[PDB]
This record gives sequence, structure tokens and C-alpha cells, in this order.
Amino acid sequence: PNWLAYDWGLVFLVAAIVALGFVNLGSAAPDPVLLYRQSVALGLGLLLAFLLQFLSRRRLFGLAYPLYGASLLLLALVLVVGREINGARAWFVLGPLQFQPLELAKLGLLLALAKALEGRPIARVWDYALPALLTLPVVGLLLLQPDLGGALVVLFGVFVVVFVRGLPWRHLLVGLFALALLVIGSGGLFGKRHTDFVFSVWAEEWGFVGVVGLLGLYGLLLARLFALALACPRLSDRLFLSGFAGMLGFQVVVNLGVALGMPVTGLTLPLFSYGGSSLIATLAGLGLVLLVHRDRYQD
Ligand SMILES: CCCCCCCC/C=C/CCCCCCCC(=O)OC[C@H](O)CO
Ligand SMILES: [Cl-]
Ligand SMILES: [Cl-]
Repeated sequence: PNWLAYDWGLVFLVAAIVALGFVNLGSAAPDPVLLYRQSVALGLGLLLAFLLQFLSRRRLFGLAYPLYGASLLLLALVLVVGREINGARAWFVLGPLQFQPLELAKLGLLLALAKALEGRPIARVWDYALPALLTLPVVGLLLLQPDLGGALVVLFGVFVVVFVRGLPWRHLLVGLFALALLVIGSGGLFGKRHTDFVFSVWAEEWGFVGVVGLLGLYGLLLARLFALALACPRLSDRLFLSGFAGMLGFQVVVNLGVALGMPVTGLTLPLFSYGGSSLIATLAGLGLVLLVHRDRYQD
């Protein structure tokens, strides 16, 4: 953490998408008190992503299995002592504190699957079972809320990890598509409510150049993630980085089809749409990915 050998390009990409999100929220249905909550979320997010830099990658992958278990027990616990919002209890609300176990599940499952899938030889049966028995508790506890947007993100991440690894992945796509079935000019206005109340306003006030630029920022972000992914000697790191990039790109392309018209899910546009927990969790995951990239040439 003392040396700062990071990929600063990815840092600039995250910062650029975040600054666009903030300058849009200030015109996309603004409110004096609704911009403060997300500003405090950004502060918390940067702070948490910095705190996680005092963590070696050895320790991070040592926590691969405990974090997975804790996300499983927290997914189970949110079903009992959660708060209903849109018909599903998926949030822990302790006054000003809002923590959804879906994010912890995503990171824990990515770490657990990456670590358990770096031994090249496996028995001819566990190529199906190991990702199955590690993903099914998470997806099942995500459907008991019910929240299938996070279930889709999780399952598609697992698909990406398995596919990049070199294991049976067709059954995962079958499960993914089956679960997914039960669901103003070139210039714009320039600043002149549903979940998409941050993106439906941006797409109209900034038009084709705005959407093209934002999708370009997301394309460059996914490109830099997959470039950092194949730039890691360890296989577990390759898997972890690629799973993260998959989940992120998948939320983005889910919001695309939502805007086209899908049904809608609770999945926000990462770093861009309104939501303090999603911002904080995306920043924390990006901090993890940044620290595993900085420790890529170490033991
Ligand atoms: C790393 C990136 C950090 C990003 C920066 C941290 C956030 C700070 C936000 C301050 C208020 C800005 C709110 C948005 C600005 C516009 C608000 C406004 O006055 O709306 C009027 C409208 O734009 C007239 O056309
Ligand atoms: Cl660069
Ligand atoms: Cl297959």
C-alpha cells in the first residue's frame, strides 16, 4: 500500500463516471436533501475503498471462504429481520444505516469461486457440482426475498468465471435465461420517481451524444477491467477480475433493456444511478480489484 503501483487509468474512468452521475443527479430530479445522502455515500465509499488498501491480497483470498459464509448467513438473516420495500425484504435498515446483503454475497461468491477454482485438475463430476453447490444457496436465498435482479447478476458472474476458467457453462446460461423469463436530439436539453429517474432524464437532456459518451465510458471501464484481468499471473486473480467485470457490465446492459421497454429490476446503473449503498459497494469492489492488481507480482 506504500508504493502506489496502481493502474491509474481505471481510477480516472471510475472518477469520470462518478462525476457524471453527480452532475446529472443535480439536474435529473434534484433536491437539496437528496444530493447530500449520496455525497455522504461517496465520502464513505472512497473512505472504505482507501481503508481496504491496507489489506494484502494474501489476506483477501484467505477470507474467500469466511466472507462467503457470512454473506450466506446474512442473506438468510435478511429474510427474517428485513424491511419490505417493493414487496421483498432485502435491506437492513438501522436508522441512517442501509446495508443490503446482496453486495456482500456478490463479492464473497466471486472470491470463493475464484479461490476454489484455481487447482487445474479436478474430478470429472465437480466441474458441475462445485460452482453449483457454491452458487445455489446464494441464488436461492436471493429468490426467497424475492429479488431476481441480484440473482441474475450473481448467476451471470458465475457464468463468466466458469466460462473464462474452462468448465461446463451451458447449464449456467440455461438457468440464467430461464430465471430471466419469470421477470431529444443530438444535443438534448442540458438540464432544461421510478428507478430509472436518473437515466431517463440524462438520455433526454443530453441525447445521442450523451448516451454514446456514457456507454463509451462504460465500454472503456469494462475494457480496462478485462485488460487488468489477463495481466495477472495467478489464475484466481484472473477469475476474480473477470467475474467482477462481468457483473458490472451485466447490470449496465440490464438497465439498457429496461430503458428500451422490460420488466424492471432493482439494479441501478453502477456509479451513476442514485443509491448510496450501490455507490459504496461498487467503490469497495473497485478498491478490492485495484489492490489485487497492485499485488499481482507478489507471493
Ligand atoms: C470524484 C468525483 C466527485 C464528484 C463531485 C462530488 C459531489 C459534489 C457535488 C456538489 C453539488 C453538485 C450538484 C450538481 C451540480 C448542479 C446542481 C444545480 O445547481 O442544478 C442546477 C442546474 O444544473 C441548472 O442548469
Ligand atoms: Cl492510463
Ligand atoms: Cl458446457
